[PDB]
Amino acid sequence: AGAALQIPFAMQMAYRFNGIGVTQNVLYENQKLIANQFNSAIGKIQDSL
Amino acid sequence: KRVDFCGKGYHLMSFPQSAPHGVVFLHVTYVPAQEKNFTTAPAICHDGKAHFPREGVFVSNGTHWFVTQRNFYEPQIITTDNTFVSGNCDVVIGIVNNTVYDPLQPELD
Ligand SMILES: *[C@@H]1O[C@H](CO)[C@@H](O[C@@H]2O[C@H](CO)[C@@H](O)[C@H](O)[C@H]2NC(C)=O)[C@H](O)[C@H]1NC(C)=O
Ligand SMILES: *[C@@H]1O[C@H](CO)[C@@H](O[C@@H]2O[C@H](CO)[C@@H](O)[C@H](O)[C@H]2NC(C)=O)[C@H](O)[C@H]1NC(C)=O
Ligand SMILES: *[C@@H]1O[C@H](CO)[C@@H](O[C@@H]2O[C@H](CO)[C@@H](O)[C@H](O)[C@H]2NC(C)=O)[C@H](O)[C@H]1NC(C)=O
Repeated sequence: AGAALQIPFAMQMAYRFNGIGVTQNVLYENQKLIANQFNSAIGKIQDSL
Repeated sequence: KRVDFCGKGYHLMSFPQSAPHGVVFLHVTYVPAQEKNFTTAPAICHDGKAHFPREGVFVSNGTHWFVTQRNFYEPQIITTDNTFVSGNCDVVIGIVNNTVYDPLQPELD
């Protein structure tokens, strides 16, 4: 929607969680669990493919 | 609300016009420009507790900390009405020390 603007990644997942009704307080308290779950899921999808 | 359905950028309205064998839409779109640089922080620690912004984002030109909306620049002093508290800050990554001003104490005197 114009010119690209730099933004840290964590403060993008915060906005995306805020979008779907889950308040952003959740993300900053459980960041490591989310990272581990995402990495495990991507490994699983690579293995399945 | 679906992006890029009507125009390149945020959408405001459309006007229809006739044509020989078709229709012509004039979309009105809103596009920002003249950007800047800033240093951010996800939360503010005060008195051992954490403070997060209600709707906005924390910025700081280098000396003072403000909260501004995402799509435009209009800094405001960090008060206790546009921020909310959630627990104590020892696990968040990116906390920065500061003071959060409140109006009740000055209005009390
Ligand atoms: C960051 O912004 C703040 C808010 O304006 C600046 O603090 C004031 O700046 C004005 C001029 O911009 C001065 O006249 C005031 O004396 C400053 N202090 C106060 C309490 O109002 C601050 O100088 C800015 N910092 C930088 C590096 O630009
Ligand atoms: C932003 O990134 C920098 C480096 O890319 C981080 O600086 C590191 O901080 C840790 C402490 O947690 C040190 O052990 C490292 O040695 C630092 N690296 C360098 C190159 O100085 C910085 O902490 C990051 N900021 C946040 C909020 O995560
Ligand atoms: C923010 O303030 C806290 C509270 O004073 C600082 O944490 C202390 O830092 C000193 C210096 O390293 C330690 O000796 C203390 O043990 C720390 N804890 C306490 C309870 O005093 C902290 O360093 C400050 N800065 C940041 C970036 O958090």
